[PDB]
Amino acid sequence: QRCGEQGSGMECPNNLCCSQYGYCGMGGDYCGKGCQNGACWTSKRCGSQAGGKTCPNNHCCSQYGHCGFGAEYCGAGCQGGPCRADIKCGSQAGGKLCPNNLCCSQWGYCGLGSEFCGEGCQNGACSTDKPCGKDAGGRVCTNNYCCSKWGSCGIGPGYCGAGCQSGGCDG
Amino acid sequence: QRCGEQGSGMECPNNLCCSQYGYCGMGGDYCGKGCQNGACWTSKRCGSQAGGKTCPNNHCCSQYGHCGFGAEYCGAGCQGGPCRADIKCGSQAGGKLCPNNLCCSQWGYCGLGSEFCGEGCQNGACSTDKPCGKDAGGRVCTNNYCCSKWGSCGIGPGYCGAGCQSGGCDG
Repeated sequence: QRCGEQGSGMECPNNLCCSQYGYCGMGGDYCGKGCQNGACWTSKRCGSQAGGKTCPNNHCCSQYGHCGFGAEYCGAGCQGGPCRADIKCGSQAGGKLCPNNLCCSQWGYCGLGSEFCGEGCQNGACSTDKPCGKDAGGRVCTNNYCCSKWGSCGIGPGYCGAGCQSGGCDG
Repeated sequence: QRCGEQGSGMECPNNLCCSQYGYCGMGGDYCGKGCQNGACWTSKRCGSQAGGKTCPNNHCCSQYGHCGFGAEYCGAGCQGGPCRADIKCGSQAGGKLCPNNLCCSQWGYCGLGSEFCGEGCQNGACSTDKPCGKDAGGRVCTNNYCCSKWGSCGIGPGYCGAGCQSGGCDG
């Protein structure tokens, strides 16, 4: 129930700001100076201007490299987040991965829901529990997700811990 | 560190799924059954179909009342989240409030960033910090935000507790 660095990357609900001390609220003491995520008064930098840093809380990254929502951010020139333009991925886009663990459809576009994560999903958080490892032809997961001992892809201690076969295995 | 019920509605970074037990990760153990938020494999219900409920993690709510991203969610029929169509608010939309604490610009659209939260911001997370309470004509905050004893609007103990003049106080 702590956010930001104090809460392991955790984000507040409904865009509430995470203060510099790692708590959630709204007002000058949270969204003001040292705001870590949420609706920070000084918008976070992103995109090419911030070395490819993503926006927290699924915010759109404008082309000036600033995080937010609305036409200025999600519209023309949007570099990441729920951009109003469709975002290509997968074989159709040279094996590109969707950002923010979004699922790449079979048709080559980024989204979340059964239409993207279901049948034919190419990468990201696909619902298809595709088996990996020594039991499944040696195949490794997408998105450097850990292939667990029992041959399923994921992230977390169960996948990346003891018996992790490939992926972002803990060392 | 904990997410969901266990971390008071807290959300995981990069659409990781909050498992039924309050931990963040990816894979059937987090995204499957009991997933509280994030890229859940069975998408949350939202909108008119689900009692006016919003999507976690700023996901769009489709016309059919399910949460996600991509054209089918954020495009036509979107009833919530960062829809591709501009959402109206303020004196133009009969004093409506933007969803998920977004700022209603003075031009009557919902967004986040200086264009929306700066001068003219009507409601939501405005950076302007207009004083409220006894000090400030008796002006009350927008969004049932707590007006603190020092005449600032916000959400959290310093705002909503002792000497909270108006808004969702605790006293």
